[PDB]
Amino acid sequence: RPYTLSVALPGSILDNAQSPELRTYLAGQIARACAIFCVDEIVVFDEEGQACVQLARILQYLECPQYLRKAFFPKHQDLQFAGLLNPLDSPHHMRQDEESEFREGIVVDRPTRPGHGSFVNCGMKKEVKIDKNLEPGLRVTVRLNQQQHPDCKTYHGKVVSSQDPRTKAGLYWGYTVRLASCLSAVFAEAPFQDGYDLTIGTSERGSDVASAQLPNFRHALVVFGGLQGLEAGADADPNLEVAEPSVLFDLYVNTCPGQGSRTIRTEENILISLAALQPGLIQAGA
Amino acid sequence: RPYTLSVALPGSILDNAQSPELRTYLAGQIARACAIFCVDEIVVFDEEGQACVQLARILQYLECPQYLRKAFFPKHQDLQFAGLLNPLDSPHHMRQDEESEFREGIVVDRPTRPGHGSFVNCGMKKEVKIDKNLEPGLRVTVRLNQQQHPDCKTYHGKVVSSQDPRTKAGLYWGYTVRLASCLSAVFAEAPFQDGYDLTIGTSERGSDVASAQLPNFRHALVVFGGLQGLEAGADADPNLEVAEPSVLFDLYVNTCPGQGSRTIRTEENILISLAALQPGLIQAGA
Repeated sequence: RPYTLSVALPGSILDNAQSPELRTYLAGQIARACAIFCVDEIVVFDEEGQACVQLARILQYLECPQYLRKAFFPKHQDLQFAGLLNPLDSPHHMRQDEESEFREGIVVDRPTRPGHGSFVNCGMKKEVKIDKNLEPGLRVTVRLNQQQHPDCKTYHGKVVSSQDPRTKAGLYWGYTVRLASCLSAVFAEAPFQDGYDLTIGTSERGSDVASAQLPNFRHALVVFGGLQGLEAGADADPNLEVAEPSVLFDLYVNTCPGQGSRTIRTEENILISLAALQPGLIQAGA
Repeated sequence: RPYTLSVALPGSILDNAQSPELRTYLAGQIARACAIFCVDEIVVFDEEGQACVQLARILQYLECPQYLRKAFFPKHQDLQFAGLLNPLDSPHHMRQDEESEFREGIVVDRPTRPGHGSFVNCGMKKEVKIDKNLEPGLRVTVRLNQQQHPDCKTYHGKVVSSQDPRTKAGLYWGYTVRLASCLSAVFAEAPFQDGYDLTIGTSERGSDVASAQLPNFRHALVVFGGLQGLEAGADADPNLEVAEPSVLFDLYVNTCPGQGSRTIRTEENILISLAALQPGLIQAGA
């Protein structure tokens, strides 16, 4: 299985926006930054919190394919500016008329005939029929059979792991989103039994990324502070009694030497930092 | 003299914004990207055009220190959303109460006494008096004398090259902005007699930036295409009869291998590309 990369950042960044419209745009900028770099997981953490819930909600809306949005998100006041947004244009976001090996779907909520598998809509012209009888409203990944009876009232396909499009066909297939009550929860509530075997924090107080060597790894995590830096969710977390955030991570880096602004915003810092790291990440995640 | 770096991009990117507010924010994102990376020059070029004039205007507003904005920009409808913007927080943007070796100023438009030098305001509590009698309304760079008669009705300082804060004290001191009628004007209308001795264009069609070696250089230029790529201002320019933009530049790079979005927006692409290049630029510009 290929390496994973997870990004963590505070919900509080949305409090800095200057209008609701831009509050939405900024959440959009995060999603795009993470998608461009093929991030597997985004962790929004409370820097000790509706900022966190809103940010996560937006992130999930944008990851979810369009044909599934009506079904998966009731109208909210967090998605009222959904429109003013940039698409991720990720490999799993396709038109109805686009031929593809795999497609996300939702299982229709119907009885079905006794032996028979579920009905799933993958935004194709016809529902897709499958192998198994699964609990409805649930989101799945379907691999469409290559032979498609030209007359059939449905298409046919098989449900598969959601890792398969990455691992089997090299395709980025979106991120997941995880809420964490604090900075220590970002590490502790990690989705891999494993642990995150490589953690990297960013700071203008850190060491030149040029002079950093990454250890071999399976699950990388990169953590961004707010406007107030990683110090704020570190002081404020009671499980962390430290005089500086350096020690929390395997590496602590400044990813933009000799910046010409006093401050880098975190939607800025995600692009710069992931760029500066991408080679590094690529050669160590072997 | 240290190396220079110039960024070029099309005005037409503003046509893609979805609201005037965001049209302004996006121009803001450009300025910030260029400031973070200490860019010396931004060239906005017409991809054969009010988009270009608006973008340039915004860029110049944001570079100009705040105490000089009233003086240098009449109220326009291009700066009506000036407010909804992010400051560059660049080394030449200081409070009135911030002690600094150098400060930008404007020469007051007054006669003065026959021998005597000009009056300049550098947003200090008192006007600054200088060495020379200069033509008024003109923008200058002032180095304040170290000894400051504590009673004097004015401070005293000397006008200096605007390169001095970079070259002498390592300080980023802003960019200039240049309009170009077409893609060939970006190269031809260059501000260095010299030429730009290193040109780099960006494309997902280009070669991995990992595998690129930069030649020694003095004046680098990096060029971004629109939504439609560099092809559009290349076909449309009549001085350029080529089947592909590769050949226009010394290097043609893809700066984000295996992206998980079909498209990178150019305010995105500036951050990623300059990051991916920064080391490279640093070691060749010796």
